Amino acid sequence: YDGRTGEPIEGPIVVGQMFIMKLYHMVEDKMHARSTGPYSLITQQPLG
Amino acid sequence: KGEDVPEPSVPESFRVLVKELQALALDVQTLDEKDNPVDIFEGLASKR
Amino acid sequence: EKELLEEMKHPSRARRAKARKRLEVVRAFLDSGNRPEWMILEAVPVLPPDLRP
DNA sequence: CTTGACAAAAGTGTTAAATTGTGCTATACTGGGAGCCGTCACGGATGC
DNA sequence: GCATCCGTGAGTCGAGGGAAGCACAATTTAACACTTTTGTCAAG
Repeated sequence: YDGRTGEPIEGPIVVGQMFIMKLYHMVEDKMHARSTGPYSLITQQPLG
Repeated sequence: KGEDVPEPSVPESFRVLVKELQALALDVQTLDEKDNPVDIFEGLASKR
Repeated sequence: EKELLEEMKHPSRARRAKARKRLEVVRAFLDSGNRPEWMILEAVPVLPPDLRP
């Protein structure tokens, strides 16, 4: 059934129990932003 | 200050490139429409 | 350059190719205004220390 | 807007002390050592 | 005709990665009493 409408899904749906792992790759450790910051010694370009 | 950013200038990486090429004993010179040298170092590397 | 031009009329193809290569180098040096002996360093330039910090 | 001192922060000579640069040591000694293949494969150029 | 030499081989990101003395002469530095100038405070 559809929780938003209460009407059923027009076709039967494969529903079961499956084992799912939460991987080490998280957006918390991957989101990054910068306006200004450190610069390189020689080229004076921003670091990485 | 709420203004528009100014027109940019020569990158520092190009200045580093020119200085390294000079260190290789290569006379790299930036010229103008009339083939006269143009100082991209703001007079900071010209011996008086 | 004059000798290379004169040798450029040799019937042999390899001789003309060698003359052409040597003459291209000579023409480059003549037109550029560079001197050949400038290819040997008497004073070695030293990079500014901030580029070699 | 001024002198009329004066505590003090700064500048000025010498000196004793670390700190640093240089020479010298006399039995005889006399040509290095780390190398070491999945050697990377493949075009482009020179040149014998 | 082959032999040899040389330059080339994707991008962004993170993650951790990080024979030696000894003596002696010069030289430099630290320190130290002294003259300063440099601020101040006092009234005129």
